[PDB]
Amino acid sequence: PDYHEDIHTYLREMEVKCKPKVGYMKKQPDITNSMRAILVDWLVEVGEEYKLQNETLHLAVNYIDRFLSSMSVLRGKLQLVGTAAMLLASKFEEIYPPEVAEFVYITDDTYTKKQVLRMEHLVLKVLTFDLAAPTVNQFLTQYFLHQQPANCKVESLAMFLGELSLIDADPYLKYLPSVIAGAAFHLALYTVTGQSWPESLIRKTGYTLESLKPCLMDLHQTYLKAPQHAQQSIREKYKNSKYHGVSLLNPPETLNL
Amino acid sequence: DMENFQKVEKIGEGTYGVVYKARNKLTGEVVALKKIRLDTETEGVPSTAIREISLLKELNHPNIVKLLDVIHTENKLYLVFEFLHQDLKKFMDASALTGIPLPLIKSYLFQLLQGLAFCHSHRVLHRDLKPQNLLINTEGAIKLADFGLARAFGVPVRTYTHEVVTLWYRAPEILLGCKYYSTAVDIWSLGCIFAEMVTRRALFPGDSEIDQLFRIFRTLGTPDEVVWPGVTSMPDYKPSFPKWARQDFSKVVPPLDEDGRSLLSQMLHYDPNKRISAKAALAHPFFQDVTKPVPHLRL
Ligand SMILES: CNC(=O)c1nn(C)c2c1ccc1cnc(NC3CCN(S(C)(=O)=O)CC3)nc12
Repeated sequence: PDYHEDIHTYLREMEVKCKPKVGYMKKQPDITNSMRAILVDWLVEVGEEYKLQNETLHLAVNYIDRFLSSMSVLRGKLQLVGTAAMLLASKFEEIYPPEVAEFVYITDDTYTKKQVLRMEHLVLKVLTFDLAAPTVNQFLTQYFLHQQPANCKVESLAMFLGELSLIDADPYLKYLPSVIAGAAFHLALYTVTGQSWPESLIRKTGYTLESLKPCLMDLHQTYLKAPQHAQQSIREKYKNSKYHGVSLLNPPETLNL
Repeated sequence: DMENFQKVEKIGEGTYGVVYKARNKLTGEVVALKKIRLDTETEGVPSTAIREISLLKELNHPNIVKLLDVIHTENKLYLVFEFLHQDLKKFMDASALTGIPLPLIKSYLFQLLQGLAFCHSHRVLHRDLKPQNLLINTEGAIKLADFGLARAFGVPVRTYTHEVVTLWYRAPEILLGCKYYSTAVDIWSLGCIFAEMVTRRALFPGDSEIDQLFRIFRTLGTPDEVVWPGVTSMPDYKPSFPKWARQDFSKVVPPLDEDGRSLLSQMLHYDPNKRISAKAALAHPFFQDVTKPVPHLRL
């Protein structure tokens, strides 16, 4: 709009504050990056079953990561956390969220309605009701306006890469949303059209191909290996025709950096 | 903790719950205490509360009601707000005889645009701007309240298949059924409230979606592809719409000078892309001489 720049600046401010402890997992006695990846991959499925927005998925992971940043959680309860996170993200983001009953259903009656609402209370307390966090998604949406010709395969592919980034706390927990979005938008744009991170976005964000390079190196690595990843729900989702089957596209053999 | 408030009187009721005026027994502070009852087995914390709380504590501003505290017990959720004396609906009603002084209208519309410009710059749509959701104190201040319908739009906000904004203040784009909200629908509402303060009467008191659309058409003229590129392609637009002509604005709002009319016509612009922004409205000449009168409030 007329606030496009005011909001980007504010998102950039906020993403630094709504940031989770990059090393929380080492301090966590009983769970594991692999358990978390299994969890996030499950949340993607749930999102497909109940037809939730991508933004909801991103917010939920933000919530889970901030929450695990200050609370020890055992294996058997990690899914209860993730379920309450998804529920909260839905209330915040969806036009109307599934009711609690439906989140208890897809945990397979491992947990109770009562437990999930109890956990909702606790997550709200721990996050002090601060739910409007910036996400890769929000930054990708800003960046998309700066396509001279808008290209739908590029948008889907960028979304795909951003979402893959949610699976692996290492490395991505150490990058900011605006930066991951940068790498994701460049890599997608380069893969589909051959174009590169555009000048206008350099001006908008102050990010240069040079500064994205580290995150861009990781994202390319992830992209190349995605078919070998134990977690496959994102690749499956992104062969849908609503995403132009982009996850079947071949990743570039080399960037040109 | 909840022991330290004394309830003084009910000041609000709704689907949402109740609001009491209350007194902090220890500090003496006077507060507006909203009580929500929780469904502890099948609902949890309601979505409007999730959104009101988390958005409202990002928006610290003098023209946006201040959320002072949240108390979350087993079954009750309390929101503690700053207390204001009166909403703008009851003041507009109390002032139907004498009218609201133009100096005061300018003050309020200046303030409201400040609170609104602040929301939009922090990617928040209010989406329910209407007279009784705006609050006034005795020192001449007015603040945006009731953010139950507010949304963050860092990602675009999709339009409720079954509408949202109370009908009289609802914007053409929504009635014609566009896919997304924008900041412009908040401006529209504010234009209507503006006019309504000037004329003592609701600008577009429609009886139904379609009657609303037409009352608008009869005052602003029926939009075509020149005045609004794309109207004729919108889902709920029909080519079988009667062509009305644009009413002259000195008849629509007489009491206004050349500046007041200019601003209002920019807030009521058909194409949302062209409808004046709140940041820009504040730069308008109309506000060059603005001041801060104090209302005479009949409590
Ligand atoms: C969802 N609802 C809300 O969020 C809400 N509803 N009300 C009535 C108020 C809200 C928020 C803080 C408030 C702070 N002060 C006041 N004061 C009252 C409003 C105006 N009048 S009145 C009825 O005489 O015009 C009495 C005092 N009301 C507040």
